[PDB]
Amino acid sequence: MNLMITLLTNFTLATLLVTIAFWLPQPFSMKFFLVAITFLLFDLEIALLLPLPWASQTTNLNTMLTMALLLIFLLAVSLAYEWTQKGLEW
Amino acid sequence: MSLVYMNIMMAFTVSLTGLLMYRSHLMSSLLCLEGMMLSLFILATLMILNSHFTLASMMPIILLVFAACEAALGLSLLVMVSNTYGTDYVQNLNLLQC
Amino acid sequence: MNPIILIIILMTVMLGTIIVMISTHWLLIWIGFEMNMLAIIPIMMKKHNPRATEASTKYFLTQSTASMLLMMAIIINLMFSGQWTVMKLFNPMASMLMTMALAMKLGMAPFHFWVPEVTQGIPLSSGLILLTWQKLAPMSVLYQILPSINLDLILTLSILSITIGGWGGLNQTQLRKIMAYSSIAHMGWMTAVLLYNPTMTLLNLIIYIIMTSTMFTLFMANSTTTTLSLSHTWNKAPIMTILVLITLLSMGGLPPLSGFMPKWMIIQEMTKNDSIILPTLMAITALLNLYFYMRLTYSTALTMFPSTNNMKMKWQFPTTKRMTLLPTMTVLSTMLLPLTPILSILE
Amino acid sequence: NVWAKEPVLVASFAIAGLAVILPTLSPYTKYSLMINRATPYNYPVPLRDDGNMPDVPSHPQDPQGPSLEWLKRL
Amino acid sequence: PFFDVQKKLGVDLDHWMTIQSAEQPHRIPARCHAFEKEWIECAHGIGSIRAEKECKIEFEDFRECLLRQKTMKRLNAIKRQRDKLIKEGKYTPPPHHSG
Amino acid sequence: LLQAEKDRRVLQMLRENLEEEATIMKDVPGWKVGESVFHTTRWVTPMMGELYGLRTGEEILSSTYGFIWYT
Amino acid sequence: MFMINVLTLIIPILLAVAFLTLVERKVLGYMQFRKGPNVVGPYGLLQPIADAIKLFIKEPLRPATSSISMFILAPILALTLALTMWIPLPMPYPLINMNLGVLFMLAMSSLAVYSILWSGWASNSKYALIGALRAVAQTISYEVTLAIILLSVLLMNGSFTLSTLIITQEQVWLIFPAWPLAMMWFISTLAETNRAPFDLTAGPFALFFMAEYANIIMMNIFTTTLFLGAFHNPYMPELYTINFTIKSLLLSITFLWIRASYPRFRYDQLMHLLWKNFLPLTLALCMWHVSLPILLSSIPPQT
Amino acid sequence: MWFEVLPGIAVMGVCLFIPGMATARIHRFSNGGREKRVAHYSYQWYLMERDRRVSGVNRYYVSKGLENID
Amino acid sequence: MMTYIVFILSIIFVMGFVGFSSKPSPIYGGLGLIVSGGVGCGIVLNFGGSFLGLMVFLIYLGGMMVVFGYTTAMATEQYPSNKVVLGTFITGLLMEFLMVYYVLKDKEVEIVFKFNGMGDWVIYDTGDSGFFSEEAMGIAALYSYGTWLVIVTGWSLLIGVVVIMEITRGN
Amino acid sequence: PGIVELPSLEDLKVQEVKVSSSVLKAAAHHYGAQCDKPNKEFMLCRWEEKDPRRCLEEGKLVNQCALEFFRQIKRHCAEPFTEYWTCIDYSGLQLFRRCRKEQAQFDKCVLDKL
Repeated sequence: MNLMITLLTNFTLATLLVTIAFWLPQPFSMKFFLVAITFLLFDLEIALLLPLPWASQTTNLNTMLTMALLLIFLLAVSLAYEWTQKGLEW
Repeated sequence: MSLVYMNIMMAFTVSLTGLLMYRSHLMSSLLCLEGMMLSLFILATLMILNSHFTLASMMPIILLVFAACEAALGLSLLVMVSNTYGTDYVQNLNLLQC
Repeated sequence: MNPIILIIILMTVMLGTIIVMISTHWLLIWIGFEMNMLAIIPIMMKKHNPRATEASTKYFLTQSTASMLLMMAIIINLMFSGQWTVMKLFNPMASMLMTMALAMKLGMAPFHFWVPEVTQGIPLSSGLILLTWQKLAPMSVLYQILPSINLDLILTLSILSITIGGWGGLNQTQLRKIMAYSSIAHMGWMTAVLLYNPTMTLLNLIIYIIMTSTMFTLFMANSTTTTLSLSHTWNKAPIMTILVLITLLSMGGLPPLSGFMPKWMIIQEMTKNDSIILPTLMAITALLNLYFYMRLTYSTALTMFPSTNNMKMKWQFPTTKRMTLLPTMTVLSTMLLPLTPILSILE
Repeated sequence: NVWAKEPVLVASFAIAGLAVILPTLSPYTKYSLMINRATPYNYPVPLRDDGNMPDVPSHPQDPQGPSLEWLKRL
Repeated sequence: PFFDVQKKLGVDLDHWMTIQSAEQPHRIPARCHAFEKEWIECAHGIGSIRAEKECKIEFEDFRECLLRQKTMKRLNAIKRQRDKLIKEGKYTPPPHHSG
Repeated sequence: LLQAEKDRRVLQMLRENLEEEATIMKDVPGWKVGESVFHTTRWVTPMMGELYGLRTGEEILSSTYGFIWYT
Repeated sequence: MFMINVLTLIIPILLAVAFLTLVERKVLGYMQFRKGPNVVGPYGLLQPIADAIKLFIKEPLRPATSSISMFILAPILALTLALTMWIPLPMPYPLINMNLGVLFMLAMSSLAVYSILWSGWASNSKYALIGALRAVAQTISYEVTLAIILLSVLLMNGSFTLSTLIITQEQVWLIFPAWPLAMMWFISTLAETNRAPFDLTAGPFALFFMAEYANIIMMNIFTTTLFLGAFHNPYMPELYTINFTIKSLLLSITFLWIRASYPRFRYDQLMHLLWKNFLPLTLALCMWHVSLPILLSSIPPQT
Repeated sequence: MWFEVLPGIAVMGVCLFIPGMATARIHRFSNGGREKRVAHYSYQWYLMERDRRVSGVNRYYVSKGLENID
Repeated sequence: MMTYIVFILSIIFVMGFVGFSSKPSPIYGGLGLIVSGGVGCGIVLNFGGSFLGLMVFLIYLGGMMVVFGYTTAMATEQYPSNKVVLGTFITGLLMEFLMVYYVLKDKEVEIVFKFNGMGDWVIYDTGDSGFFSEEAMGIAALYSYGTWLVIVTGWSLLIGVVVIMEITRGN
Repeated sequence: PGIVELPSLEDLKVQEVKVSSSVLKAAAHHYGAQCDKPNKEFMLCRWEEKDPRRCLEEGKLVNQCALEFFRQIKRHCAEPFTEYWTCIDYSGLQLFRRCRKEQAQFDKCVLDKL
């Protein structure tokens, strides 16, 4: 409840800022869309990667090393696939 | 029985009715599917946390990443629909009659 | 399309259905259903006409809500007795949601609205792969979760599915809708006998998938959508006529031909339990789903329509398609009557 | 050659290849495994004294157990 | 068909994910470890239906370990009886902070 | 030492709380004083309402949810 | 006491942001051949005070739009991020100890992306929508790089808690075992501040103003904690606090010093630059920072 | 020269110097010349809970030094 | 501001789910889903709660409603409230009030279950010697034991990339 | 079902260590070396029978071993041990790498005199 009270105080102070600021002075491109989903899939593979340092202390290191490098290898494979198959070109 | 479980199940069924009935836009339907996804996420994660089921805690993050990529595919298909038509309605789908 | 990419996508169809087959864990079956969905979508929209876009859209929405409802059933299963063993459940509510999820998956009469709509506006390769694998994959799941199903669920879905898939097709002249309604009726058949012996269910699964592959290969030999094209393929090639004759009369399930071996063994291991009025009702519906087969046969090779010319031109060039494997599948699908103790090759 | 075409790609190939291949010859993998196994989280439960075991020392001062000195000597 | 390549190739690849009582990599038990182990040792070499006919008691004890249904039932009943009798007004309470 | 004082204090809470339970319910039918609902007879971990129940909010809010938001 | 700590955090954000604006204008003026603002009163601190209170009590930019609710709701999000995103940053005794703070940093950056998107949808006709859309895309194209680089530098010291990081920076600075990874992270912070060499070519400008400048000071404080610093001695924290402030001020002067010197990019050249120059090099340095501590007998004491 | 920019940098650095200084001052005041016990793990929270249990003043910075052995 | 704080945040959670189940304009739905995700993260962190809710906060409220608002920006228009939407939000408010009423002024609520309706501080750990925050080593077990699992997950993500680009005009 | 077999308040009375946790962690090694030999009987009792209500007597025994250890460290050197734990106390959580000097002083104290 500590950080919730801090969040509440900051929200109330910001709303007081807005009320003093206001009540007191009285088509597309398809090539845009590939950025969002490509970011989304890179960020999902980030979500797969990022609990890696918690696993840095167990009795399995070779299998973990090989599969983690396999995951970044596959991320680079997807990168090279869209990189060579005009997925991000202009 | 942890009465909050009943609330998240009722929230699931609310989001399911929001998925099923939808008038005009498909974006509201797909967004209620995402809310239903959030519901299953919260329900499973609270169960596994409070039960101290520490071994197979893969479920929240895996359900997360997979139904997220499903939502990404659905948004891509909706972009294809709105590109080949004027709107993205349940209307203008009267072709391919049954 | 690129053939490397289609080899990878076929590899993922195989991978997803094998993962559904093999795993003892519920999460992996859910991921297998999702990967099967993600792979079966780009085989559809093989062209770019908006028929394919709308059909793949309807299909993806129904399959996504099916996967969500199945994950709901699994987490309810762990709200009750909690273990990740894919076996007998511990809730009529979880079993209810799971059977309704699989019934939205493979199609039943409350849930059959998407099947002709997705099978109409797609090319034939997509219809082939989706009918074969999307009617093969959840039957392993049903084979694993058979001990804890309320019978009123399966029975209501199966009765109503056979009679609705029979009642459809009397008005439609698209061949894909005919095949879709036939698929819905046979899914009712292959689910109806599940709670008594699953051997009949998986054997009928293999036999109907062989029949569907024969049907789609005989419609890949000639680009056809209406029966008028079938009359023109009567006039341009003689063997396709008698093949449509024999394969359609095996779809009808008549005794000297091998389409009757599934229904008859179902009648045996259904009426050894003293349900009688339900099997004879189901087999009256098996009479009922044959009239559109019969008028189809009348359109193909029994009554002969006048054909427009330029088939005069088509007489020079051979029917130079490729077939995956047509004759082996045909003679496995037709003359397989006296191999009735080869029931037990599956069990 | 390709050294001036896209050089950061070439440097990426080189450092990635050495990151892959490099764990073959280096003397420290066994040291990492011994350090990681030599960290107790679970409490070592004492057991019933003897089924005639010529190990499992009763006093932790006794150097008869699975010991360590190289923890201090790098 | 429930294939068994899991036990055919000799690779236990997907059984660590299954229940508790397998080796967590930092070995801690959950709330209902021993109930799982006694229910499994009750119903191991059993044909899955006389398991329901015989292992019912330890299964119900497993369920009351997990959900704690009737335990919360009795505790809520004690709460409601305490609430109504102290609304009636007996013993200005000495359970808090002392005996 | 921590484990020993942990066990002694939780048995102390069991003894005091079941003594107060045996005080409070001399009205309703049924109700034996300490019959657990568990059919088998082993020591079970209490559910943190068996120990910290009927303490009127403040002490149980300090004890249970203390570490979850203690800064 | 608790709210006293809250107020002594969140009252000098006004003073710090306004005086950052005077300092950045003076440093632009002396990188240029200028004085000023110095004629208005003593040396121009009252000049940020006076134009801040003017820009408060200027007329509200009246819609001329719709969706008053979303017009309220986007900058309230931006400034509550600005106020709630200095809290877990440890200058030695932080306001809230956390098991994890760095993924909280990334999540609040994504909430700033939400703020930009909401203001863009509630903005105007189609051209402002397309401009805000491209701004959202160039903002979102860096939470891959920043996230993975921050992951690979916390991998050198294990815990997410970041107080273990300020422990481990006692012996040598972290710029020495990662100089190129730190340089790429600093360029990603230049991207996330959305300043030069990047583009903006309205209202409430006071709140958007405050949000961007608090984001700048946040990234500078998180940089000064993240990649450099010195030892912290207990029972004398003001020494480390002064050294912290000196290093963060010189790094913010370095930030503005690089800002005043180069023209902008091209957008397709920007995405070309981003993907085809950062992203294989990020992956390469990250996989080398995975394979190296497993081979130097040094897995961190992430307890 | 750059003599004019330095008082603005100085006052803005004082505004950067103030919040952590005042925060560490308040933490050393509201514990009695201590650093506050950071609570990362359930083990150290149980240790801090038995610390606040043995104090009796319903706080933890009292630390009851050695004059209650027997 | 009382003991049932998890129940209160759950009431606000179902409020947000109803608030976008009423089918608004899709960016208002995205706003309701963002408030729903924030309070769901709050709930799961209140039950302790180390990593998972802050993990989903980057994913859904860091990388999914971004794409929701993105597609709402680029595709749909709303180029010119309704009685059905406001009436459905009234029904959601009233059914929440009815469920909370049957919790508070009765014993319990049973739909087809037995929900013991009281404060959800039970059940909870009795302060065991964790020392490593068992969620953390739990998610660390995904790399110690996860041979098959990360392979099929990353393989599906590669398929996600190639499927997205093919459907949106590969190559 | 089964009734409970709880130990009454007759067995719920052993005088405990009325010491702070700071000094308790500060004297970890020497309490774990000289004493904590017969409490492995308690740990073996606990891990052979996971049944508190049975193994309480060796809990009383480890309590009295802690009492005897604290008397043996109280009446002899060191009184600078008090300075040692109040040196380690205000350094956040008690790292053993902070107050090294008085740690060595206490080491040479207890080595030369006890």
